[PDB]
Amino acid sequence: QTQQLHAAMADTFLEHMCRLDIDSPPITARNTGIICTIGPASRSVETLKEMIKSGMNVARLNFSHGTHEYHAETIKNVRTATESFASDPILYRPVAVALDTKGPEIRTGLIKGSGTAEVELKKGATLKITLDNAYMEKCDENILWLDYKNICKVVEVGSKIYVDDGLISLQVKQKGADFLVTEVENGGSLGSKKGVNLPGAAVDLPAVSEKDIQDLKFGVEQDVDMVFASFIRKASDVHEVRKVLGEKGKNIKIISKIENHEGVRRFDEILEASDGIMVARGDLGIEIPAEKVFLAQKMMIGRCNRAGKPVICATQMLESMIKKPRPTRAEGSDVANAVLDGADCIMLSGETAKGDYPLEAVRMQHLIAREAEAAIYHLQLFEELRRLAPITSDPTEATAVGAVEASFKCCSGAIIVLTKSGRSAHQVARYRPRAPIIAVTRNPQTARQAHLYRGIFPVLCKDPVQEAWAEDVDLRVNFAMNVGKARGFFKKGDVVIVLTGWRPGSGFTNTMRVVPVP
Amino acid sequence: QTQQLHAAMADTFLEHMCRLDIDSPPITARNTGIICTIGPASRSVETLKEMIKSGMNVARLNFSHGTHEYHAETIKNVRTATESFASDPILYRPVAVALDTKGPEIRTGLIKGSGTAEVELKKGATLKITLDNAYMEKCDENILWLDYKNICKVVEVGSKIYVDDGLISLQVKQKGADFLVTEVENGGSLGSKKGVNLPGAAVDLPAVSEKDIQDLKFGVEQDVDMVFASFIRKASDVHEVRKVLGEKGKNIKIISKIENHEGVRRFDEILEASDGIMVARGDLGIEIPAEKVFLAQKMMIGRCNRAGKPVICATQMLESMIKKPRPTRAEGSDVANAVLDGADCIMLSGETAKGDYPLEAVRMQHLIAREAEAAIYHLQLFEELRRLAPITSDPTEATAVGAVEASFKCCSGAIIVLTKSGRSAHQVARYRPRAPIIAVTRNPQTARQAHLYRGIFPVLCKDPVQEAWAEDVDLRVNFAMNVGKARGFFKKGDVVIVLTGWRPGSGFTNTMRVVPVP
Amino acid sequence: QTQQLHAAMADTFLEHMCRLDIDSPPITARNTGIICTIGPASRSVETLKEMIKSGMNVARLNFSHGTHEYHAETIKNVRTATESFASDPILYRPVAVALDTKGPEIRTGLIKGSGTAEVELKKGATLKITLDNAYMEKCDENILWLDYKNICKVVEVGSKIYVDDGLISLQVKQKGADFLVTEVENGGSLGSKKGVNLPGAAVDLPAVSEKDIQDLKFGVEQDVDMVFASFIRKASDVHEVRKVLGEKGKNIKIISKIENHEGVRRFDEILEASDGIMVARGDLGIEIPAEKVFLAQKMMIGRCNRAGKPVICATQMLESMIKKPRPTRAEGSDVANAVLDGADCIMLSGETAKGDYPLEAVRMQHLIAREAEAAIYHLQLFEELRRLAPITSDPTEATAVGAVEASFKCCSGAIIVLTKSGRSAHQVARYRPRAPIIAVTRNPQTARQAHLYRGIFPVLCKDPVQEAWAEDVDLRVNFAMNVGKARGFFKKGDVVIVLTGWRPGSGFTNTMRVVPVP
Repeated sequence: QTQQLHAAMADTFLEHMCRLDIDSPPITARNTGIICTIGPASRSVETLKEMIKSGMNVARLNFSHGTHEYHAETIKNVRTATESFASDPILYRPVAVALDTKGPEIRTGLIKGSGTAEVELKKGATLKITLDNAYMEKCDENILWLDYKNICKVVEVGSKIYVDDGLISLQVKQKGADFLVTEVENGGSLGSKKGVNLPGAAVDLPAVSEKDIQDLKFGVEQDVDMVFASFIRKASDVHEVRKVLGEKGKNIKIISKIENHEGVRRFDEILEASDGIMVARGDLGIEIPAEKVFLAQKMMIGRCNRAGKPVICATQMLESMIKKPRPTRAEGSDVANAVLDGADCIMLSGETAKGDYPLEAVRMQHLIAREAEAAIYHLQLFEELRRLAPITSDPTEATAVGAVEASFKCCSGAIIVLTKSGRSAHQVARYRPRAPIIAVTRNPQTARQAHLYRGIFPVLCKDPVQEAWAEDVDLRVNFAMNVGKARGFFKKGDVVIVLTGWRPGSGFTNTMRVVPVP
Repeated sequence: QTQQLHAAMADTFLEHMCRLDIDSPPITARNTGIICTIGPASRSVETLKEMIKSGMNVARLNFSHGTHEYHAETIKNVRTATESFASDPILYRPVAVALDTKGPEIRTGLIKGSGTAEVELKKGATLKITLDNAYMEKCDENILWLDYKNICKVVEVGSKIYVDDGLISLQVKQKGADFLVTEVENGGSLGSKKGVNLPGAAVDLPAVSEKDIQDLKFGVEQDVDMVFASFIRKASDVHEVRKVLGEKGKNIKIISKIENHEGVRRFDEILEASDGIMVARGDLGIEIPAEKVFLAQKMMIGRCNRAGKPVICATQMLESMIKKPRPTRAEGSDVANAVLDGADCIMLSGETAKGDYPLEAVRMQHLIAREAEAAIYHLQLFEELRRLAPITSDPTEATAVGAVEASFKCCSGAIIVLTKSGRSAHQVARYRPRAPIIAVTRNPQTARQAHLYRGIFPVLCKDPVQEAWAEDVDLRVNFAMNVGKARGFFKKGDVVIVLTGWRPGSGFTNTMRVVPVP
Repeated sequence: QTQQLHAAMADTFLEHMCRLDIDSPPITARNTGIICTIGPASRSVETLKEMIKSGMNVARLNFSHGTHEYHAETIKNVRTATESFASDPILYRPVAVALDTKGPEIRTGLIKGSGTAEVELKKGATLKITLDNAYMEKCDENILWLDYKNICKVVEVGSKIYVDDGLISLQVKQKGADFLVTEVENGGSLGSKKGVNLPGAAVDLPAVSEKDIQDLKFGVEQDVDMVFASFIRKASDVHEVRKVLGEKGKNIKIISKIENHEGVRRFDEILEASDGIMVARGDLGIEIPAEKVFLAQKMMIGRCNRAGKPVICATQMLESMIKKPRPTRAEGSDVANAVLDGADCIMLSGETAKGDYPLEAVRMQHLIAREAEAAIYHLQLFEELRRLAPITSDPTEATAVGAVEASFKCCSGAIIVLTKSGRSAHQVARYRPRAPIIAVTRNPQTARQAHLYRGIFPVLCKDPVQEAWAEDVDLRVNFAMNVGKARGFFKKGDVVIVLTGWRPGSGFTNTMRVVPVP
């Protein structure tokens, strides 16, 4: 068989594993979204044109570096590249723009005047941390200054302090008002203005820094689709971002980045306040012991799936491809297991931003995701998702499961959904069908934001709005039939599911039709 | 909560049993069809009017006794009573007519001329079986004659023979040409030309006798709805009954009655040729050990649910109500458990034909069915039915499940199906929703025939066909809405599932809708 | 194949039903205990000998009628009949003695003076309840007297009153101090000294009546094994029964008869307090709608399986066998379904007390049980029961689950349990093994009380205790081996599970051995 359908028919997960077949080829549609961060290696319009072809869905801009002019040109370049396919709206793939904030961080000062001076400190020694702004310009192996003036209020005696992405470890021996007496646990080459992390601490830094405010305005005026909000650690953080975007940015999706102990603890309140989640494994593994990261990933993916909210797996997924044309076996495993856990989207950061093989990384991401989507045990997944979802009076929700159930029964080529806000497509995607979801919309912003959801293959309709409702439906349905055929998702004669509303939107989606492809 | 909905959500069959609540009231909608046998007690037109008001769906006419004219007035009486209610199509309830044949039967010879004298037979004594036709009128307690010519070819030395519905047990000790020396294992009262039974033997009697031919032909010309074919043991037997019915009996449904060891062993091929099955417990209990009957009963119901074909639980259901005005506790258990096994229909042989209490027998039958229907573990039943059924390319099959799933999701008040031949409704029923299936049809036989399937509430539309397709759909859907409200299945504001086609044809049901009741 | 091993390997319950084979003979052992009501038809020793041969395990005594000398003679005969097999302790079947109390009851007064006097009663006519003792002997069609003087305190406006085993229905219109104005809802033949039932009411009669206290004391000195305590509606009732039995009868097991709405509604607290349960279907069907009994039955059986406490299914099991030598189809299904539900014990009330065919009923009870035991879906039953039972620290409990698991793995001939108190064998029995549990005990009361449990085939070891520990273990083990071989449970070479202690006398049945039959 194809697309692992022999494995799909097992009544046991162990047997499902036993039946996984390398000679069973997947179908051509790929459900998992691919976020690519844009930088010096992939900024040009020529490269981005080829990057959309290779399967990029969302462009990510990391605002830890680069000016507004630099980023605005990148967005102009993404748009030029994206709209270069617009000529044929049949083959047009919408591309989302994501703004990823710097967020609140903690830095150190310069060492003995200069900012490139390094001072080694031995393992087991003693070290003083100060808030005294006089040591801003000259740090030492005895005295270190940081720019976070509430450090003593949140950190007890016996607590650890990670310096320079977890290179140096430091136990606190004495508290006080404006100083900490510390003992070195790890040690190494200590440089100037390095990052500081406080594991297991309830850091009281503001949700959005001074720079964030500026960047969030910049995003609103640049018409971005989503904000990846750094260092989120409570519900009030998300609401702070919500309030700062205000009225003009109300339709922009907020994705909360969980990158610390507290974020994980208060996950349930963060998720209900957010539009979606990002498992920021890079910073997470600095904050919590690295060996616990997968536990957090599986928990966060589990709940986002249960809540029907988008989740993104991020960082180091194809890390070696920065320098080399092919990934390690660990990396291949990682991408496949993110998909198998239930990640809506997977990310590349540096692999495409700075690295030597940005295109090959996107291509590899595409190949694996595809293989992993067939390898999913849909039998267990659907039963579990449909029983953990409450009985509701919502007709759109009842129509949604009906479509997915039908989808499985007839091994459908696609689930076609007419939607303007995206909700109708999101409600299907929540139940995780094998069949791709071709989501037809006239709203450009909706089309771009749909990429956050697995299975949703968004298409933008250009055709003018017609007077008779039945004809406006058929126009959009037939357009979707023309997409599937062109992209080889299905051919004439194949069976598809079609979801429509009874009156012109939005939230009237109450009709499922099982139709052959014209 | 109502209709055992607290038990319905248990993740385990045991917990489902623990949650069964006598204080949880069922819905008014009853799903399991009731077949009544019409005889001396229920022949009256006054009686049939109130029996329709109780919950009779199928009228059984036993052609083991009574001439053609005797049963001819019966059909006319049922049709008179039914059409009395036809004054209001909203309240009108279709009543089907069945025909139970006599089939092949082995009888003994007369004793001492007149069949009134009694003969005694002792246990441990010997008795010879002879084929010589000179012993017809002279059957002793030392010699016995029976009209079955091939009794020596099928009976090995050591087999059992039963006389008069299992009263006298006989074990063979000698093989011969015309003689068989046989020892008595039970013995007792011995009447004239009594019923003979051959347990565990492939009896090669003709599938139908010339008496059965005239009954079947009489059925065709009286426009009956179904036939209960007696004594079926192989697939060819079912083909034989179909031959008699012919082209003019193409629509009449054949129900094969299983009542011997061979029929059970070769059940698969029988069900294949049959339109339905009847678990003939009365005659079966005589053939096979009576403690093994529940096994065959459950085996057959299981296989009929898996194949999606109607099955009837039969005989001695409410045995005590033949004299008493209330059933025993074992009888209540029996009705409930047959419904719990998955029987589409349950029936009363004698309770409605001869008994002192025929009217209330249906009421008790109707009261238990509703309660047992609620107590079904739908979560297990549905997931098992939908995975034993394969992946289909047929759009209507995919529509059926989606509707059933949607039905569960919004706890639908009903599944309305616009059907012509009934096939659309039949496809919903085989997935056993809890929500009643309202089948809207203009075909009067489709209406009557639909009572064979669980949960189908047939309604006959007397309105003329509208010039436009969409208008005729609405008229028929709105008709179902009026029916369900009047019968108290649901009210204004409730949510229902609607199944219609795309064009004024027949088979192609593809559109599922989730609509509120106007 | 044998004992539905083909069905037992089904990965689904629907397929398990489809695989039930009538040609698959059951194992020689029977696991369901059988209680028989000894009375006029079975009072004689010669009849009681053959009842133990047919397979009766417990002797019920109904103290609703008869005197102490009548019942002491009945126990005397039962005990001497049991001892007619005591000479060979390989074939010796322990037989338990059971006392079923009358309980508290509400009775009407004498009509028109005489005992047998008839008064007809119109539907809709008016009737008056009174507690005035002057009316005691002149109950008319206008005036009716009851001996329950707290009647008005437990009945509100609109409550029902049933008279004479639910023959007469009355609705309360006017309340008062000691009078109730009732409207007749049903009616018929009204006479003197007739039982009254209170549906949906908290009846505040004493837990044990003045007669019952003496009956229980009688039981203690007569040395009974159990008590079927009538009309238990709360936990406080079970304590009252325990209080009457006191120290001299602290070992006598209390089986609580649930027979009204309140008993069902407060079942949890009753089960906790009680040792066992009896689904008293007769009185339940009068108190609650007859169609609702199966709901209560399955509820209670499930809860008793979840709690691991004995449960008994009662009344009208084989009701037609009082006058006939064979059971009806509805009855054969009742027994089977009771076993499949998970009932520990089944009983016969009147079928063995007043009927003409008592032995045949017991043999039928025995035949249906063994068949229905093989048709259990053990894969589901074992994996639900083990999941619903909480994690323990008790080794005696942990060894049983493992021993049951071992039994399913090696398809064990039996599980042999050496137990002083019976507790060990009880702990095995709750996980419903397919293999017969041979409980070897030197304690005669342990031997008798063991019958309340499914699977446990008890054997009373009469050999003297040997000085060394190792000698004594094998002596009891080999004794059970001889029992199994002789009764035909297994042959030499077959695999058995053995459950014993390790240390001589530090308690704990903690050792599981897998051994061949020598």
